[PDB]
Amino acid sequence: ASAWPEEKNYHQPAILNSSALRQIAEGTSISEMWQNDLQPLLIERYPGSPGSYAARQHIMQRIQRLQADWVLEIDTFLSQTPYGYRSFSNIISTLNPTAKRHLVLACHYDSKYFSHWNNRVFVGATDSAVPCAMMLELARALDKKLLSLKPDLSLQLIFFDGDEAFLHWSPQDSLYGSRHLAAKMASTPHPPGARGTSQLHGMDLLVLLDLIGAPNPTFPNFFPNSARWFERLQAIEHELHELGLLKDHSLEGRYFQNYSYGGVIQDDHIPFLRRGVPVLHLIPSPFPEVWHTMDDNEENLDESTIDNLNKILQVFVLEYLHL
Ligand SMILES: [Zn+2]
Repeated sequence: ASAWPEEKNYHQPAILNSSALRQIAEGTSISEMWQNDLQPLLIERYPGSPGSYAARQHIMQRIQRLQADWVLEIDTFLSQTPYGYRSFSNIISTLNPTAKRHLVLACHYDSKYFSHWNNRVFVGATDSAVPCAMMLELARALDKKLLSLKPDLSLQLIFFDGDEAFLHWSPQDSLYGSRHLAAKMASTPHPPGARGTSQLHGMDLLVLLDLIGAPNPTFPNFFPNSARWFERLQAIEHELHELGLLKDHSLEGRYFQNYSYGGVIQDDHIPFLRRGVPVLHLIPSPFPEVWHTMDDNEENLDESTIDNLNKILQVFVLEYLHL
């Protein structure tokens, strides 16, 4: 009986030196992400809407154009909702599908439903169009390094549909795509042919990005079983800062601070966390001031903060994958 699902407990990063850090800082482009990955998503995209379809095609197209060997799957299913039965479609993009272990980055691509109000439309810029765009920019910026994966460990991206409640949050009206996918992964043997291990056992760590893009975010260290990875984000932020590789950034105003949070924040990691998957929850506390208002738009995003977080996340991912 293999102990491979315990490998994630001892897994250590291969830390980048200064020269490599400067290279990663220079290899991501916030303006290219803005134009090519983010703006096409700043549209109404609640589940089942025309915008949902457009957002899903955009995400698939941007991944498909890359050199790395991404395998795209659309996980479509039905769920009861306050409005009756509806269909939802999660997007999963995976490098090395048969690799036993994957580091998983995720966010939700649906936007919360709101009837148009005084001609304004909710596009959920921080929630979570930016997180989607950060994942797409990370795939683009690290494409040459990721192509080399073509340590039985690789990378997977998940874009959840139906994170938002159709009304106000309730246990049955929220997290449609993640409750469905977590259950599906928990009941799918992995690697193919396995007798007793599932796709969830293969999830080394679920890094969930949510509500990112406002000024001065502070991310709490939520869980003890991922605290050492939260510490790595702190260290990466500190070193990128010291090397002069971040913009409009100070250590007093750092994003990863030393502080936990006792409470529970309901989000797409919950169905995974309750089935034993380690989670690194990159959601700020407090939430952006524009949360769930028509002001959660492009004008209120903080460009340099998103750029700095792209650098930090890309270094974290390369160090985890030893690339
Ligand atoms: Zn929301």
